[PDB]
Amino acid sequence: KVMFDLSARSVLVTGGTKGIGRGIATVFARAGANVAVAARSPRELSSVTAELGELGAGNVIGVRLDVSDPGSCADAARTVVDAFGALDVVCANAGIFPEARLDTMTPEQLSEVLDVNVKGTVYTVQACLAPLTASGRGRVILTSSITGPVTGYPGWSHYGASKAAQLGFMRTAAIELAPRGVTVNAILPGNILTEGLVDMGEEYISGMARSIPMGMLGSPVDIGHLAAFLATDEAGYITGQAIVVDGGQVLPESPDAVNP
Amino acid sequence: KVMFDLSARSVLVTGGTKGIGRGIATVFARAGANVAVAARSPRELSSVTAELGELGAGNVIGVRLDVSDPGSCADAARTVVDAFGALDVVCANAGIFPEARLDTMTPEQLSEVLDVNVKGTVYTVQACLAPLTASGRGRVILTSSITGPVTGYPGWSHYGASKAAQLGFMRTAAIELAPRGVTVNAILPGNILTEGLVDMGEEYISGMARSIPMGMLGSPVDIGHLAAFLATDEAGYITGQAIVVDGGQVLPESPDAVNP
Amino acid sequence: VMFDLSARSVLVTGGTKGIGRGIATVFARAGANVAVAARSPRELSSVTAELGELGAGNVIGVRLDVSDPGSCADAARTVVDAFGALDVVCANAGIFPEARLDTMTPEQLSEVLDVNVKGTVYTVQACLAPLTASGRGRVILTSSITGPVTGYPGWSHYGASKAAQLGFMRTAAIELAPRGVTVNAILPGNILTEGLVDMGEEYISGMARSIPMGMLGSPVDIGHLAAFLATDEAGYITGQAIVVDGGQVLPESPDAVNP
Amino acid sequence: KVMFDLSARSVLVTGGTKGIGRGIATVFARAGANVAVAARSPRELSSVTAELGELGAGNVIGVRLDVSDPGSCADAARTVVDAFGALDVVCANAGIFPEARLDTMTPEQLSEVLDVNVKGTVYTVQACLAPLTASGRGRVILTSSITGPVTGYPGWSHYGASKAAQLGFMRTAAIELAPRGVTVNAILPGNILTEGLVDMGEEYISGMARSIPMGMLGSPVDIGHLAAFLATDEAGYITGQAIVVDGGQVLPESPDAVNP
Ligand SMILES: [K+]
Ligand SMILES: [K+]
Ligand SMILES: [K+]
Ligand SMILES: [K+]
Repeated sequence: KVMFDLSARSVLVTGGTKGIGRGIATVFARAGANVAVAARSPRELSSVTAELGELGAGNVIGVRLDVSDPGSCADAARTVVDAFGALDVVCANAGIFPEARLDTMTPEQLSEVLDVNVKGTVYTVQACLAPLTASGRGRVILTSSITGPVTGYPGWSHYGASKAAQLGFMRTAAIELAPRGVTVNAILPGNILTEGLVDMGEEYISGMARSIPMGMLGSPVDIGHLAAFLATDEAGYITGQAIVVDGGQVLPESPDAVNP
Repeated sequence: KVMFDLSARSVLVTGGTKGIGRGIATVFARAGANVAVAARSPRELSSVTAELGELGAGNVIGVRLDVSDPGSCADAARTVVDAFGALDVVCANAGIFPEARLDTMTPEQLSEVLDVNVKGTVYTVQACLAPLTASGRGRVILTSSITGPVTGYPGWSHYGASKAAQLGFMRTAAIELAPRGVTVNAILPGNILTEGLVDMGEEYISGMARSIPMGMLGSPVDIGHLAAFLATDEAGYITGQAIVVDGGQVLPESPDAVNP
Repeated sequence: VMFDLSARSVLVTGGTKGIGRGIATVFARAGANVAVAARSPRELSSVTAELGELGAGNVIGVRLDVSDPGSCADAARTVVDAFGALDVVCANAGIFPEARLDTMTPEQLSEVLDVNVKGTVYTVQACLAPLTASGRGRVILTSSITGPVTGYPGWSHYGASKAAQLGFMRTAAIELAPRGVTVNAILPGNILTEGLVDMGEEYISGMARSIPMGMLGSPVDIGHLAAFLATDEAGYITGQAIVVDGGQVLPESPDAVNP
Repeated sequence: KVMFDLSARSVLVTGGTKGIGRGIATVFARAGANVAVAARSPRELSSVTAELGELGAGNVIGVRLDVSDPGSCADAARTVVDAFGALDVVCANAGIFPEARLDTMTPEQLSEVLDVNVKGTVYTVQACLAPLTASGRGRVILTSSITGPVTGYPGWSHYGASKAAQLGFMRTAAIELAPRGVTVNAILPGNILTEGLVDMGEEYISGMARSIPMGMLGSPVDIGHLAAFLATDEAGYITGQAIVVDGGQVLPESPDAVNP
């Protein structure tokens, strides 16, 4: 066999046109998988989706999806199974991170973050239960964060709640889905260089990198490669994990402990 | 002079008329604190609140509160500060735990659990920010659970998400509130004997106890005594903790590891 | 009386200085009988006199080398002979010398494991009989954020030892539960000790700037949590690792420390 | 451009002749790496070399090694560098797990477990520092366990201490080694089907399997495939992780929570 073969997989990546989701979609496309790249409006980035279509032997398409809308989740799952004939890997990756301190955070700001990041995760997994189950080797991969499960950051207590909520959901979902052969795992990115963050300059970037033992920010494909590994047949006994990808950022006790 | 003195405290306990919340209110009442016992409908259990009033030197009262309603939270905090002249301890305890497997869980079932358990926790803390800050020794204590942060239980993936969400919220909120002198901590109860559980008979209770190294189910005052400790001046350096109270239930590797 | 400790008999290892002395002090104030253990007879008579007047319990000093199992047995016997009981043990003794991974000698690694890990195991083992006889026995381990939570270049052996204590706890809590003994751990962050005061206020303020609470902790912060865990009221709490750090381990980066 | 290419790696696997260590060595051999398998006894060394030499394009050697002995560790690293011209992956996998209840455990029983399981790990990594650093892409992978970091098991408090100690070591070692390009990670196997468990018979194995959501015990290659992933260039931003491979064993709250 080829080790870590993903060429027979059919993958859904929510929030797949940008940032971390795009890194995840890129890796699956290079591995030869069918990949559905979902977005609120896929046509805004259709050249990205077409480019992914050139990277491997699988079929790559865009799908429209509002993750917070349970009907939209159900339509997208249906579309993907009609498209590929299967859906055996789900990367529930979509999420938002607007800023609000506790003394000003409105009920609407709190609800928006919980609707997208928590309900959107639950609805995405629920919509895909039947094809995940039918596959015999189903894989659920959640994009969480260090913020919430591990760290705090003033202005992001709702974001942190939402990212920790994904893990609480996972610890039960993994049990519900295990007898059907489905694993359920989470990836917790640290500081990842995205398209947004690049247009801020080498002084702001390397400033952030100074707190990271590895000495640089991560990339979207760092997240993508772990997701790819988790989706393989070879990872079928790994479930309920929360794996941090952060260049060692959360380890140092204090600024003086960052560098030997 | 007196170690762990709480006789000068003014405490709000949400969901305080029943179960764990009643255990927390009871301990604070015995310790001589002012205690506001909050409930969806306090009059249903006014005899409980009256009895608490006899346990110590503090003023004990009922307060109506729908934690999922941000206006209700604001009204209750105003009522409590008017009543006591202060509000320096908040036990954000209210929570529900209806059952729903992932294959049947409706958007409405998911939303209700997140609204009460997560939003209710956030709104309660937010409503109390001004008096917590004014005290200089503010205390926030969250009632979470082992289910979600530690364990899973088929039928409670939404409950687990909500209980883990409380911790993600805490890890940022503790940072936001620390310079104002406020600590933010959580208690994670295991299997606690409440009224409901009592009715189900000694043989069903003894059956659950067999998985617990300590050999019995906990009581609501086990939770209350930890909350009381966390509220003391003596606990002013403890923040952001998630402390499990479970008689060692989460420790054994398997059934044969439960007893030596 | 809520949280009554006046009927307790407590052994505190490394009890004559810093965190250990903070633990001993709180138990003494609470009215418990307290035995402080150390290697130095001079530090013993001095701390014993200090603690002796704080409450209604008796205070003794005990010579102890925690890395020696025979010395541990002697200490438990000495404590039981003096108090008639031994129902709380604070396994607190530990060392923290620096050694980078590329220079760390077998002697440096072995010493840290012998004192911090083996010393913890031998202390608990020596106390098993009186802990069991009490019906309400309490074991409290002094661990650290370093190892279980954080890393710090120079302290990989120390971190290994502090994490080892928790691995030990998670099983010991189960073996001892049916005897009525709880087994818990406290993980101090940055606590103000004598060696830190000597660094001066600029150095201390610099450390405090990474801590949300805005200051370093106190030995009695550890003492008060140990006292709570020893009460009858904490009888359903076992196998916990509780961090006491003013939120130091929470911020994501320097910019996240202050709102 | 092969994703997850390991064909240029030179790998030392301590305790590599049996059980989990052999599963690790086998996966790396299949992926085309040079593999040195180490054991305390010289007995199995020639045979494992002929057997694994067959599996891929790399070379396989057997190394006699007492991990508790610093000089033996230094000799092993030298042997590997002489044979392969490099040493860029070390799997510090050797460990022992004899039983000893707290009330009978001798100084000798405690010391032996700490010497092999903890000191053996430190000395292995230390002996490999120079070639790990020279490679530019060094990888350290520790075999820990759920027992210690997560669970308790009467009779294994020394074992659990040793397995947790590896992780305390890791959280600092990962910081010290990061600027040299070396990642340091740990795998925590749950219940893996080994020879000894097979010899107990199917009823015993089935009994164990009923506590596992996945419905079966794992295999040594489950550990080996994760080790292989961690060793890739693609996992270069992952450090300080403790990843559990257990089929969901540590998730259920109680026996009734294992199956939905
Ligand atoms: K293609
Ligand atoms: K009263
Ligand atoms: K006295
Ligand atoms: K070969």
